[PDB]
Amino acid sequence: MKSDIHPAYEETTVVCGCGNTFQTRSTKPGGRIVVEVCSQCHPFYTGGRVARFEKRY
Amino acid sequence: SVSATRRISRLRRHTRLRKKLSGTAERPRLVVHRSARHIHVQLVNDLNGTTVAAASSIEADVRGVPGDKKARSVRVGQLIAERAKAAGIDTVVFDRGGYTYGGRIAALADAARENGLSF
Amino acid sequence: IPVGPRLGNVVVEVDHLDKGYDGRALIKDLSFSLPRNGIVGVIGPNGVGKTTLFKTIVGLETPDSGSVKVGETVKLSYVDQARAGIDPRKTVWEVVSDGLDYIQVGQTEVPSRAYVSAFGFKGP
Amino acid sequence: ARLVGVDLPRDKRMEVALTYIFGIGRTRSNEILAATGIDRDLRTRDLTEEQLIHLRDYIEANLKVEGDLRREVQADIRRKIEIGCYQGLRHRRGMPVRGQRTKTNARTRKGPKRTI
Amino acid sequence: QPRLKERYRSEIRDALRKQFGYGNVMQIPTVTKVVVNMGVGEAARDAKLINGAVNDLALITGQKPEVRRARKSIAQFKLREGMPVGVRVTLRGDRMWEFLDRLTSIALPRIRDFRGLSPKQFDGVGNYTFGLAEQAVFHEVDVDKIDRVRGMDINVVTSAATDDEGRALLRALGFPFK
RNA sequence: UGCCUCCUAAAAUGUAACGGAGGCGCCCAAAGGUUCCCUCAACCUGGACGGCAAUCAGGUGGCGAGUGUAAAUGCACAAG
RNA sequence: CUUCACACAUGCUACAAUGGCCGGUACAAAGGGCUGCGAUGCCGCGAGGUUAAGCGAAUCCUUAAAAGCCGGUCUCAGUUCGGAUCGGGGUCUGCAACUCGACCCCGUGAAGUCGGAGUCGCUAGUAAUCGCAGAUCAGCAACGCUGCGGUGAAUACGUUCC
Ligand SMILES: Nc1ncnc2c1ncn2[C@@H]1O[C@H](COP(=O)(O)OP(=O)(O)O)[C@@H](O)[C@H]1O
Ligand SMILES: [Mg+2]
Ligand SMILES: [Mg+2]
Ligand SMILES: [Mg+2]
Ligand SMILES: [Mg+2]
Ligand SMILES: [Mg+2]
Ligand SMILES: [Mg+2]
Ligand SMILES: [Mg+2]
Ligand SMILES: [Mg+2]
Ligand SMILES: [Mg+2]
Ligand SMILES: [Mg+2]
Ligand SMILES: [Mg+2]
Ligand SMILES: [Mg+2]
Ligand SMILES: [Mg+2]
Ligand SMILES: [Zn+2]
Repeated sequence: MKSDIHPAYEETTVVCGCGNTFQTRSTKPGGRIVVEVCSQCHPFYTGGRVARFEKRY
Repeated sequence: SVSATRRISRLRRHTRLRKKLSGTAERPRLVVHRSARHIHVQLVNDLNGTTVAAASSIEADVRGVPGDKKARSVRVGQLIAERAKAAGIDTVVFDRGGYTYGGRIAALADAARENGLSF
Repeated sequence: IPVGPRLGNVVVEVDHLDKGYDGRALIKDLSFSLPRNGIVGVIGPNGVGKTTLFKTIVGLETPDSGSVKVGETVKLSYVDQARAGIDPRKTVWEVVSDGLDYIQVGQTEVPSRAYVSAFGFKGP
Repeated sequence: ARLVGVDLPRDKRMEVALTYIFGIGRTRSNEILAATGIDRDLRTRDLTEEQLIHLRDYIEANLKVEGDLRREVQADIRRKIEIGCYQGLRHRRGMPVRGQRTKTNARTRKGPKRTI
Repeated sequence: QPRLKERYRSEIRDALRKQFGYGNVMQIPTVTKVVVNMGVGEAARDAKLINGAVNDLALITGQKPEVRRARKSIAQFKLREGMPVGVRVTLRGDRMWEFLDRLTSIALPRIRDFRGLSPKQFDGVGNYTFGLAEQAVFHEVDVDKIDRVRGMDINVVTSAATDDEGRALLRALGFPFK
């Protein structure tokens, strides 16, 4: 059954806006998946009432 | 685990085909045992539990046969065919051993039908 | 007929439609707009281009020149002349349903055998 | 085009299309399109990937949008309830907080008519 | 040769002999399968999951899924037995390592208002399971050519014997915890 | 009022009463024939919508599930 | 006296394209002002803050009238319609704004797609729409009331019927 029922899964290059890029295998036609946020240019991957009375006065 | 799963699953497949296939003194039973490196085979006579002939891929004649593992299954299939006829056997029943008939075992079985045994 | 959601001020707009298949042209330079809350009748002889006029509206054709414009509110329902949806070797129940008990008839869940028995197909 | 997690609707002018972000209305969207040089009368389908970097960081340095704004609105409501102020008792019952009239109106903090 | 698999047996494989004192190299944990399913409960009505719940997991994971049927009938859920209610795909081998790279590198930080994943979602043996939002995050499906939005949940099954033995393995692969 | 299962029925078979409980006047073109393959329910732990209970993942589980249909005798070697 | 499961009444703003928003540009009348009216100048995104010219006023301030006109954009959508509710930060008057003030800025963006039985006003500078001023007043819940002008209609066969 591992013949002509599964979709196209060929090699693919992914670039990011930061400049990081790598090469995996995906289903996107043309091998041109382009992201705008990745595992290095995202946050969390890289980092009272009394004090407001004093700021008023 | 998977090694403990495979032993329990193939000796349950082996018991299922054993309910209906037993084999007697004049028609013995050819029992295959297929590992990853070799295959063993013996004729068992299930009335007193007595092997009358046996052949294996671990002896020196089958070990020095060139080719893949199917060609060494053909060679051990020719040995127990010509050892059954030295004890007065010419018809047997074929025990799959729980495996699937095809590949190395069907190459053992078809190489024993060409050389005298009539199953 | 089940009632549907609220219909806007723009139902279907057709602006300068041209349609054909060969040198024979069927529809040429047609401009109209379907009203809200009315019954519209399409009149003509055979082989003149009436089912092709629907199949550009439902999105199963492609116009030659001019565009078909629907609008954001319209959910479209389309019965067909050829009865292409119904297959012969399948029972009258499990074509309406698909072996399912309850179906969607538009934001409500009526039972399927209660739905087909509302269309006369009752009992066995 | 995704900007902060909001997925702007196509064919809409950038003056108004940024107001679909929870946290930006009409006046703040006039200064997003001032500090980044993008003109007001530009459709969002022509939005350049080089342009979209310039306004995915002016917001994250100077504004407060989805998630960490909506968790400030519901936390300031949360501050008033357990300290037991007058607006906190007034939030727990669904009645208006800013001294409104409750005799013939306030059908927004309440539902429709119950009709005893 | 996928990059997450070769990075596994280059320094992740060796580092777990220091954090845990194994006496044999066969004891070192390894992720064996990643199981993804939708679980489309709104398929007991309207019978539309072939167009919508199969055409998207084929694009996300690489191979076509299996339609799962209901084991027993429930009257409160408007359900029968043998009714299509779930859609599952299993990822093994080298397509597992490419999915775990493509999930953690470019997919998982596209969750709207993402802040991490919780490290308390182990079953007791070392098998993690989280869930996602909709037919967003993966780029392979597009937002324009789809029906109603629907989410999923993803199992990760390891050979680890206990919880933190699988927590140290998925921290090294690139799951963000907190 | 005929048929089918149990108890009464006294450890073979059979056994009455206007004694005690229940089924039948069908259904299935696969729910038949054969060859191969699989183990259930319930409970517990983790999981987007999802709840006691839909689908997933892992532990535990030797028959408490299941048998088109009443009951008894069978069936996990499966007759599921 | 301001409460709130509800009910009636008088209004205001809307449900949009004879419209919304942005930029430019014309035209009033009648009033009020020393415990006041604040021109100009600077500061503030704005409410306003400060400096202070002139004036018991046909002199000075109030004073930018708004609809209108010209051009640009939005293209029929619960919206660039609508501005309720709520979160934050402010100005002002006043001993004091929590119960319980008005105004401003930012964010939020509810109902509503012209309204059932029934029912109301209006015959000409009228109705319909648009602003401005006054009285009470420290401030103001002013959308009310008393006034003022701008633009400016449609019909009246007739007394059968209420
Ligand atoms: N796929 C096609 N290719 C070429 N010609 C077609 C096709 N379908 C229909 N036609 C032609 O279009 C003409 C008009 O058909 P039409 O009037 O739309 O059918 P109906 O009478 O059902 O409305 C017919 O004469 C037919 O020959
Ligand atoms: Mg026709
Ligand atoms: Mg007896
Ligand atoms: Mg007896
Ligand atoms: Mg069969
Ligand atoms: Mg069976
Ligand atoms: Mg009073
Ligand atoms: Mg507006
Ligand atoms: Mg200034
Ligand atoms: Mg104009
Ligand atoms: Mg509504
Ligand atoms: Mg409208
Ligand atoms: Mg009169
Ligand atoms: Mg006053
Ligand atoms: Zn990056």
